[PDB]
Amino acid sequence: SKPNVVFVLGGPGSGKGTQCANIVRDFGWVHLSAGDLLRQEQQSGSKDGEMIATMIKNGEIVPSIVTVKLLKNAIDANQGKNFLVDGFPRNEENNNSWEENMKDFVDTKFVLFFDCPEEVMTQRLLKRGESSGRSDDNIESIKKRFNTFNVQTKLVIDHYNKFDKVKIIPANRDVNEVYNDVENLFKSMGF
Ligand SMILES: Nc1ncnc2c1ncn2[C@@H]1O[C@H](COP(=O)(O)OP(=O)(O)O)[C@@H](O)[C@H]1O
Ligand SMILES: Nc1ccn([C@@H]2O[C@H](COP(=O)(O)O)[C@@H](O)[C@H]2O)c(=O)n1
Ligand SMILES: [Mg+2]
Repeated sequence: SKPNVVFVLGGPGSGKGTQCANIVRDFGWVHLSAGDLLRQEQQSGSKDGEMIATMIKNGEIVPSIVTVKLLKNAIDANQGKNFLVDGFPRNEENNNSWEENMKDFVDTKFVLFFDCPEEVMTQRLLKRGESSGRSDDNIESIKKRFNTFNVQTKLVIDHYNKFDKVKIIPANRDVNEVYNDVENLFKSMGF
């Protein structure tokens, strides 16, 4: 059987990583955060390491050739699992590179979009920046991430939305109120 994939999209700090951990716990899917995979590769001392570092700091999207490879390696090592790919696709290139490399290998079911206001994401991110130790949790990078989201990623969401493949969860609530709807959706989808 081909894996099922759900793209988990949303703004910076909309809660994609938080809710994905809940889904892993209750449904046993594998959580692939693209942001985490890219950081990991950078921590590993690769060729692409100093490039990844600069782009993350400035809220730019890394070349897909790096990201899709990192996702494919993890997916190929976990035969028989379903996948939450978190924070991807974030632009058209991301999307095209996915469909070029993955389309006959997986079943991408829907985009789960966490909708949250910028003001709330900014606050969540400054708070997370006190302990995360991420290079992009400050208020310079945060605002760069917002622009990239607005200019590149919103187009991807509306592209899936015309094929009816976006589910929207409003994310400006308690973490458990948000998870209740997420759990209900995954149950209603037969997972
Ligand atoms: N519903 C929520 N309400 C308040 N804090 C939240 C909520 N969801 C997540 N957080 C906090 O917001 C920050 C961003 O969450 P995270 O899941 O890491 O975001 P993302 O992966 O979308 O960038 C974290 O510190 C997290 O603990
Ligand atoms: N598809 C993706 C996902 C993450 N990223 C990079 O990783 C950064 C951190 O993303 P996360 O917030 O998802 O960890 C993004 O702002 C971006 O610089 C990327 O370049 N391509
Ligand atoms: Mg995250």
